[PDB]
Amino acid sequence: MRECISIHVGQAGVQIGNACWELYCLEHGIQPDGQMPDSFNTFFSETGAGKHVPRAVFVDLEPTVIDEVRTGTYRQLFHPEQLITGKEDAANNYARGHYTIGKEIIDLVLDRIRKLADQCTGLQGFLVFHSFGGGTGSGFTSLLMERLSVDYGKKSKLEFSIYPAPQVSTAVVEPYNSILTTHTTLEHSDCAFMVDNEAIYDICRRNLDIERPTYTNLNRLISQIVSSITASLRFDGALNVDLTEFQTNLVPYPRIHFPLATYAPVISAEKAYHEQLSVAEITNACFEPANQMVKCDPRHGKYMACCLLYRGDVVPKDVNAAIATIKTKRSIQFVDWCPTGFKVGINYQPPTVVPGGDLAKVQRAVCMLSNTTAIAEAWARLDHKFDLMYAKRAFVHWYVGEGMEEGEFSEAREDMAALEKDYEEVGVDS
Amino acid sequence: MREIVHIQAGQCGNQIGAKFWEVISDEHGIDPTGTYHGDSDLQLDRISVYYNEATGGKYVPRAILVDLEPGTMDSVRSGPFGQIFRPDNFVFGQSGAGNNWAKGHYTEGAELVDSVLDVVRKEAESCDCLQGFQLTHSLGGGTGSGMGTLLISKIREEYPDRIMNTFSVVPSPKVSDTVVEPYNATLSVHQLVENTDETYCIDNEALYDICFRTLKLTTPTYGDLNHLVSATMSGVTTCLRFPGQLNADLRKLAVNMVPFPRLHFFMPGFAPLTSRGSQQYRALTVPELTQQVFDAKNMMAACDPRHGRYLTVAAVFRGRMSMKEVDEQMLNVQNKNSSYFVEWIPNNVKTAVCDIPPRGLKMAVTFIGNSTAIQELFKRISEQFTAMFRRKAFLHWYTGEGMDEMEFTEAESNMNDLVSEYQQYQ
Ligand SMILES: CC(=O)O[C@H]1C(=O)[C@@]2(C)[C@H]([C@H](OC(=O)c3ccccc3)[C@]3(O)C[C@H](OC(=O)[C@H](O)[C@@H](NC(=O)c4ccccc4)c4ccccc4)C(C)=C1C3(C)C)[C@]1(OC(C)=O)CO[C@@H]1C[C@@H]2O
Ligand SMILES: Nc1nc2c(ncn2[C@@H]2O[C@H](COP(=O)(O)CP(=O)(O)OP(=O)(O)O)[C@@H](O)[C@H]2O)c(=O)[nH]1
Ligand SMILES: Nc1nc2c(ncn2[C@@H]2O[C@H](COP(=O)(O)OP(=O)(O)OP(=O)(O)O)[C@@H](O)[C@H]2O)c(=O)[nH]1
Ligand SMILES: [Mg+2]
Ligand SMILES: [Mg+2]
Repeated sequence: MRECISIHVGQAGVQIGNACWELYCLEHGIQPDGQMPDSFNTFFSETGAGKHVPRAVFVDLEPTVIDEVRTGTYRQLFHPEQLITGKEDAANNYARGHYTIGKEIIDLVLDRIRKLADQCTGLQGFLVFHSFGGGTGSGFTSLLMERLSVDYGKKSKLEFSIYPAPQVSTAVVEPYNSILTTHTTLEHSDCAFMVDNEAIYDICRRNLDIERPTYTNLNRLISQIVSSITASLRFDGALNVDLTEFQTNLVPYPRIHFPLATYAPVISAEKAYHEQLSVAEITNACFEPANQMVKCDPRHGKYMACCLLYRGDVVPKDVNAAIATIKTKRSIQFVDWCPTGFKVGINYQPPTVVPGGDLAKVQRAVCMLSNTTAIAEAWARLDHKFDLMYAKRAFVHWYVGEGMEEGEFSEAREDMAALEKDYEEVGVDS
Repeated sequence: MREIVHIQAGQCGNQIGAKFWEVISDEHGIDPTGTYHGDSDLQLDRISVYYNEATGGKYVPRAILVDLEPGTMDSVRSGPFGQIFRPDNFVFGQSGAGNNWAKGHYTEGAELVDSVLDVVRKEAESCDCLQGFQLTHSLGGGTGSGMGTLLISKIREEYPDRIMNTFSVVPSPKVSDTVVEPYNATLSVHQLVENTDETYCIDNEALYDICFRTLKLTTPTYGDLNHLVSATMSGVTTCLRFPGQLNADLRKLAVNMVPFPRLHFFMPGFAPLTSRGSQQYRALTVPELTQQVFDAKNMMAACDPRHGRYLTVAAVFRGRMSMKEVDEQMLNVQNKNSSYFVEWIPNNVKTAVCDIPPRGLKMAVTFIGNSTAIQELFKRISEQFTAMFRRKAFLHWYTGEGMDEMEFTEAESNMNDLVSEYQQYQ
């Protein structure tokens, strides 16, 4: 059993997944053809003899980047039924990607999913990779998650969205892509992520100490975060955290489902020989402000519930000893009515990294996924960037003729306005 | 022949037992296949309490091995003594309780509960006249509590007149490994009071302190935290398997130590507990052992015996002794520490002496004391419960599986009344 599906909508979603499937083929011993010269029934299905195919439906509205996959080394793992290709994209428009152009091809992806979904009996969940600043992964997914949720009832759904920074941002109408994707954030995904482009560029030069961080090293680090949720399905361990065990510990309320990841040891290639990277250290590494995937500090916002997910040569005695010290700390403070906020899983495998990658071959690892109160201040950086562009009614004329209307723009503001307001309600004690 | 049938519901219950059946075999000379290779005939005189002789000169464990996931089963099969188990017994689903109580009690196990319940009816007929139900589980997750509370209330329908043995690990404030540990307790308070005859309360907290200090050991793994609980459960069932001078079997303990219909929560105890170094610096005898028994730092339920009284202790000695030497040590302590015992019950000790020790010693014991200090362990969970329910936090994972507001209001009064009886009669 225990199988789950990947959908890579957008240029952000594909190139992230272009390394996420680089990583898994590396882990299980699978050459890129599909051959394995046990475990892999979370993302694969063995067909015939000596062939493994993934649960990879790549969706795009523009034929540039998918042809790179079809000519890259990973053209053989994938088979040409899988790769849905559009013609002419949304081009950072909403009402093209949702109301106009994706209406043609979304019937081609659903009846490609069900020829892959009804082949496994152990349906776990979905891994929908996108961004909040694209035109493909912006509001086309907002159509797509209102299709699988009608089909599949109350199954688990996990979106891994790249989120816009205040300072480093590479498009113009990005304060319009993020406000409209919220209606399929609180309603059609039950564990919704935020990852910043800014906050990883600080890590590539201060923790890994590389002067030129580009997208193929901004993203290989996200592949290790995805590969650690699924260490408990794909592998055994002393304590195991299933992907439905995960959400009941983590998510405390019917709407608050916004964790943020982090990871340790993110250290350089030759700084390993001197650092004494122990269980008391890498647990302590998960609370520095310089190990945040989102540009926010863990100090001004109080935590609610983290979920430590280790991997490697770890015994459970000292995880208690490492978490004993963190409870004695005074700045790392929790909301008071959740008197235990700790959940520990352990894999027995060594965490592995890509040959030609940027990280160091270590023998322990930790992937914290904390739900907290600081990240609602990573929304007032972007509500302000929306607040003036609609005030002068800028860029409205690209949306009116394409399907989008005005009355939703005043209406989708309360979709964010109450959402910042509720962390103020449940962050305060009494 | 006073048989005992064995259920293991949950990962901890499936790993306490996997060593519990490892420790109970080398008492009896069981090989890793299932045949007899022991030395004493006193093993085989009552071998039929945990066993069925299958034809060909082999034996099988009377044990029913329950999960809702195949992951723990694979460790059971591929681990130590996997092949000896009968492969018809593994009654397990594929879904997973998700560390939800209502998923192991209303939804997933509730359609596997009968397929458990008919492998035990087969094991209820390989026996002459059964008496023992050993259930080994947790109070931590889904298969321990919700799959381990519905199951007791079904065995009470068949057997209103047997004895039930839970072995229930409790949640601790220091080591709190999950987030909804206060929700996997108060729901399971309601039917481990009025439908079990004895309930051993073991903690993860105090069971590390025995591993760092009293054993002088740096790495407490679970296969050592279990391997103390295995040698307690291998001790209470000694009179059913070996003769002794003053004998006391499972009902005979449970009638002396239980003075009221509800106050039947016990804590274990075991002695000797020495390192590999402090062996030669010790001389084994009855005052050697009995003083270690009554120590404040030899109670696996993480409470202070000094903070309360005992009501009815009992010790189960093993090994060739003399009675007065055992009689006077128990005479000593009720004279020495008469403030720490209850004033309106005389002769608090019920001795039990078995002629056979554990394998390869000179003697050993097992302590069980129905203290009053158990009143503290529930307050350490009742106040962790009090915060999380007052905000109605984590309530949407339970209403979505069939539960209700009403199941959380009444369950507190049940755990209110339990501590209301230790204090009223201390
Ligand atoms: C040279 C010598 O005398 O060694 C002892 C010994 O050193 C001590 C320290 C032993 C030792 O026990 C441990 O260190 C231990 C480890 C994990 C969990 C619990 C204990 C011993 O390993 C354990 C072992 O126990 C047995 O042989 C009993 O029959 C025991 N057997 C098992 O638990 C068992 C272990 C592995 C495989 C199969 C069975 C038992 C107890 C109750 C009921 C049934 C069986 C003994 C006396 C010894 C050693 C070998 C060092 C002690 O334990 C027991 C259970 O006897 C720990 O404190 C006692 C005091 C003993 O003197
Ligand atoms: N003394 C021991 N404690 C254990 C052992 N295994 C787990 N535990 C403890 O029990 C708690 C976890 O319980 P489980 O794995 O048994 C929960 P279970 O599998 O019964 O149900 P699920 O909710 O479906 O996982 C937690 O306190 C662990 O630290 C063990 O072998 N020995
Ligand atoms: N981390 C990361 N971000 C990326 C990557 N590629 C693009 N982005 C970010 O994604 C946003 C742009 O969205 P794209 O995914 O390129 O756009 P799209 O989904 O293809 O939508 P359209 O091209 O408008 O149809 C910007 O914030 C980019 O910085 C990548 O490989 N890694
Ligand atoms: Mg595009
Ligand atoms: Mg379980």
